[PDB]
Amino acid sequence: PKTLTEKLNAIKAAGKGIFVPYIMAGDHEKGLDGLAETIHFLEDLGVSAIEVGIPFSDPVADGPVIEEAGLRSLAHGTSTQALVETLKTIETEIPLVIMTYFNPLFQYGVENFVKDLADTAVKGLIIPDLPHEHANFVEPFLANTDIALIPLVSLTTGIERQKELIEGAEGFIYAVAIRADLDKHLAQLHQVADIPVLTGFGVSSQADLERFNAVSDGVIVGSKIVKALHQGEPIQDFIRQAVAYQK
Amino acid sequence: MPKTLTEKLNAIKAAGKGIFVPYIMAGDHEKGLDGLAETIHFLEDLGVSAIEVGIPFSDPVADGPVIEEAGLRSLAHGTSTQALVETLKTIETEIPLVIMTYFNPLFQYGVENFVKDLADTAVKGLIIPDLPHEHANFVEPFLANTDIALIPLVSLTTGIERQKELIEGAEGFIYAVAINGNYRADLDKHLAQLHQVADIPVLTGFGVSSQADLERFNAVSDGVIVGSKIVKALHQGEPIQDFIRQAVAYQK
Amino acid sequence: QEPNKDGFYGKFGGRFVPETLMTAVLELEKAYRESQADPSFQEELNQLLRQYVGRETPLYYAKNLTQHIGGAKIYLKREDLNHTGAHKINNALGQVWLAKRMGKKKIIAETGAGQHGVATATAAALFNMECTIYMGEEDVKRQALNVFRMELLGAKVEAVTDGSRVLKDAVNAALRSWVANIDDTHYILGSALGPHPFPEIVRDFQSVIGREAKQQYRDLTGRDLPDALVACVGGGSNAIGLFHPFVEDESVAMYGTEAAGLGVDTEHHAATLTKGRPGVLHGSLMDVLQDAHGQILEAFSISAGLDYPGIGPEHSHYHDIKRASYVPVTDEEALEGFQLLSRVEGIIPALESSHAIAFAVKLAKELGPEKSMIVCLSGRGDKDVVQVKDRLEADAAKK
Amino acid sequence: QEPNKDGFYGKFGGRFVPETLMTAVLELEKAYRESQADPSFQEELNQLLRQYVGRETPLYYAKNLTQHIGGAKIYLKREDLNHTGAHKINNALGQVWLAKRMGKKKIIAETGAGQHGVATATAAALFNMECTIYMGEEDVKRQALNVFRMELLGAKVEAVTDGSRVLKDAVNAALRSWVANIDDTHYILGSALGPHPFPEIVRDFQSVIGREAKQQYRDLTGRDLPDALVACVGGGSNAIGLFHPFVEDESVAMYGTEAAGLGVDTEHHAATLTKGRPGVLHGSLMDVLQDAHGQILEAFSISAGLDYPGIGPEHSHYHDIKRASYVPVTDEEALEGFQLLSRVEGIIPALESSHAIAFAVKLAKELGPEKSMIVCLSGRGDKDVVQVKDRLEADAAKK
Repeated sequence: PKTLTEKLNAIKAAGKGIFVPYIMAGDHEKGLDGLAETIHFLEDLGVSAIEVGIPFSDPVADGPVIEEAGLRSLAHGTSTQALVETLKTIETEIPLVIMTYFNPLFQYGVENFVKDLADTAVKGLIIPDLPHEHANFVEPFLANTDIALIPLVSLTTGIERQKELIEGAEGFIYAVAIRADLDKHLAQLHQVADIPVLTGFGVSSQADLERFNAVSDGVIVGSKIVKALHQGEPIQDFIRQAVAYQK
Repeated sequence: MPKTLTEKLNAIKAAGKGIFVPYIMAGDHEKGLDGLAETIHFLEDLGVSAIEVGIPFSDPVADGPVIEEAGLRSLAHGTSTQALVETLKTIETEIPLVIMTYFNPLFQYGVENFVKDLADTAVKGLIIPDLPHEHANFVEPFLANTDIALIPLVSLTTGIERQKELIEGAEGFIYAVAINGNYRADLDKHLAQLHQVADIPVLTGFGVSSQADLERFNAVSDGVIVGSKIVKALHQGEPIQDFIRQAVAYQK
Repeated sequence: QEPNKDGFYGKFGGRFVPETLMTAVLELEKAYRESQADPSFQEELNQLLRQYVGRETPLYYAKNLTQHIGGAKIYLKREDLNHTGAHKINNALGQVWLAKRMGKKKIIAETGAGQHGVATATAAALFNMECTIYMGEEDVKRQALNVFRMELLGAKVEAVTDGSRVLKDAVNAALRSWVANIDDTHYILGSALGPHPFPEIVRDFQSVIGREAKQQYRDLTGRDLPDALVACVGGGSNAIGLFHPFVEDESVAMYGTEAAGLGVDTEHHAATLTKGRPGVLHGSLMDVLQDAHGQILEAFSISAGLDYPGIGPEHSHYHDIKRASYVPVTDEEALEGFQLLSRVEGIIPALESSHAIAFAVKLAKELGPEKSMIVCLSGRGDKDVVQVKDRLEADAAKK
Repeated sequence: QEPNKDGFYGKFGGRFVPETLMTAVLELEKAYRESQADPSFQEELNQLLRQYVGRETPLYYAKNLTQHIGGAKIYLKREDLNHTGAHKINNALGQVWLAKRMGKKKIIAETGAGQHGVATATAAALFNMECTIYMGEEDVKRQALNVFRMELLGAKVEAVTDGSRVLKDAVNAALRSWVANIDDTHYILGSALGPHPFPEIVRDFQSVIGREAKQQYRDLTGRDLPDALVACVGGGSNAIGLFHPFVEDESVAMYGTEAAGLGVDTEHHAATLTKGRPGVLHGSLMDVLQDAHGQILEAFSISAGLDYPGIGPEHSHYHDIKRASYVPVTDEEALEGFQLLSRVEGIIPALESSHAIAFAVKLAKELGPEKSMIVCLSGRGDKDVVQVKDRLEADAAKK
């Protein structure tokens, strides 16, 4: 029973919709020094968790807004080692879900990555290019730790394939898609899911967040929030209404 | 039985004089073939032995660059074998004329038509550079019982057996040609050897640009053919008249 | 096995792709096993390679080159004589014919220089199938002739405008297209570098090179085996196709020539196994040029066909178990090999293969007149004449 | 005999050359017979054609093209798969080998576009022979890339400043150099033109096209003979190489496709047998475009390799005795065939061969799906992509 699983199961039991913003580490004027400012900004808005990305030179599952933020972060010198050092000074009550492609993690060392984040707010881990068939590269290192390996499931795949990836999963489930045909796939997944399921689509308005709350357990927002913080646009009111949404 | 050209050139040789044959391109003139009479009488009054008269062809293979350009100049006027025949029928001269043509214009006109239409003209010889000995049956039968001699061309570097095969029964004169042009001493020896086995005058068609070149070749043959120097001079408006006088007057 | 069920050649390989892509790869491996069990699949593919591509390509004893170097006998496996002028067509043909068996109708791929784009468009035209080649916009504006070539062959050239508009963006554009249309589209991977089962599939379609060369060497010389095999490596397709049929013959040495650019100790090179360490890129665990923080470095080479940061995982396995040696060849050495073969043998080689010629000259002198080697002449160098001409004219002006 | 003692094919041919050139062609005929009486000469040439050029070229059933036309089955003799990418290498390699047997050490030739210059330079580098290619200076200025190719192969390109500085002047420069250096230099005529024995020598060395197709068609289809043969015709080397092995098979029809340029009745064409008549040119009595007074007319074609005013004497003989038909094919018709074969079969043909492809679709509709034809695909079209791309782009903005 890990922290991220229980923290999100409480948001679902309280009638609220899970809201997980997706930021990119180092994407700031001050670089990684502004990460504490960014996480504490989103904490006052009451977000369920915070997805923090590690910039990679060859991303494969990122949109054009996120990839543009990763390159903006690489200029300041953001690295896995530099983020782990910054997270040791981050104090927050929001659970952090570190997103990274496997190679920056593979070079740093999976075990070193876990041991050096034990006393931090890192509670979940997303590795888009690490399939279930290579979980042995990471899962053995997450035993007896408070870090949950987030599984990603494609809604258009067979239900036996989905139940195979959800078996024993902790934290939450990330729903991805290659518009009304998805609702049947995502509701069937919520039926056989024991932990919350989250939708990581391109929600741009309040109607998109509500369209998936009838079938999932929450949404993940990245492009809209990353682009708003970069261009200096209003986002603070959009996050308030999303948290306070009642189901 | 004997061709006129053989006897006329033997007379020059008999008088201790070198045979001098200018080479001009018919139609290479300000007014085309209409200037052929003027050019011939200009050379006749200088006392030349014979006149080689060329028929321009679009793809020559045996002419030097000066003669190649003269052929291009002449074709612009529209010079054809047919029109030259018409011009030659109006040309009165005591000098024997030797037609130079590549085989195709002659072949298109018809060799028999060419020979018969030139029966009562000053045409006494015929040079076809690209009609070798192996294809002489295209022309030789039609030249029988006429006054037009088929001029054979001989390469000096070939064997004396091959050269004698080309000379067999030739009339008019033998046209000695050489590839390109020490080396010049071997030419004079090969040229003098052809002069022995030959029974008609042997003329040199090499580089003749001065009186020294002319007198060098007369020591081993019977005369020279001058083309490029006369063609270039007549077209460029350069002096050539005195060069021909000294050439004609050369006492062997 | 090699590879095992997880797609690993010793320590390297794998299927490190997102779950959205795993279904396409699992379907691919399933159907590929079906093609290996059906004898008609090889009988048909063998005849088309014979009739259409021109196989078997001869193993040419380079007599002049051998006497000029004065050492080992040099035999050239003449992949330059293939239709399209390179070895890529072997793999594009097999994979499109595999897609025909799978009931697919559309063929897609990406390319940078344009060689794999041309080969894929050629194979698609042969089987009367739709083809779209994804190409970065910066590559499209610089390869107008290969883009026109691909259009001549009936293929659509999709100019990728998103991202930095390079080969890196074209791979993403092509892979997203493959999953979205997995019911009708197949994706052709260009080299032996990628997620399982692609390195295995590419090796087997390219094994006609080494399979023909083994028998042709015996027919031509009466001897049993060559002493060494030389081939250039980009992703590793033409080299592993030469190496693999000889893998169980211990007496046969193997050499793969890496692009060393301006110098291995400089910042502009592509020597993966010389200056790289194991990483995870393009869905595979391989040796790759990277900094200390895992960021993939950019590779440079006079031959654009060799500037790939990684290398096929089976080569990383060959390199780890000492089965094959991997030696770097600078641009200058390849530029001389390009001119050496053109003048000595009258064969204008590809700039890629010129790296193999350059090393074979060194190796032939070292082995001595009593030995023999087979060099893979992976392609012809008509595509490189313009570049070499400008390079030679620029080098003469500066010096 | 064909040719007879004096080199005539029926009424056509011979050696209408000056006496200064007669010595060279007599020596060449003597040396040629001695090479035919020697079995070791043809054996060494066969092995080199096999291992270096890649013979035999396949006879590929153009299944897609056949289904597209809905007419006769089309089989393509894949001469485009030769080393150098065209048929010309068959003649040049055979003539360099003959030059080595004669004890010569220098090889010379002329070229216009550059095709024969590259083939000759390739065959000279194979045999380690000094090579000099004569080009008109105006052609050197327009073919800087082919000049670099020939120099890459070790040949010296001598620009001819004399006269108009075109191909007509390079021919004379090369012939004058041949006579001057006869004791150690052999001149390689590129086509089935010229004085005896050149048309006979070029025919025999190119007869590997038809002899292979005849045996390949039987082993492939199980039938005895194809119903028709089609080849493009410049001077006639590749056509006569395909026709001659079938000349005694009366049921096999023969078609040579002439370059009609802008139109047979226009001022810009190269339809020798459609608009010409017999004359004497280049040392041979042959059909040739000429005016009423015997002056040779200029030939025009979109393909530089077919703009010759004349045609081989053996083709004029075939046309005289009605053994072969000769059909004009226009510039635009050849462009359609170039684009058609590219997308339907994946083979980019030369502009020369595109004339045969274009007439192939015409003849295919006429014969119906119950008949078969062999088309000689003389070359690949990489050398023509630049010209075709400009032509289609210029016409796009203009229409």
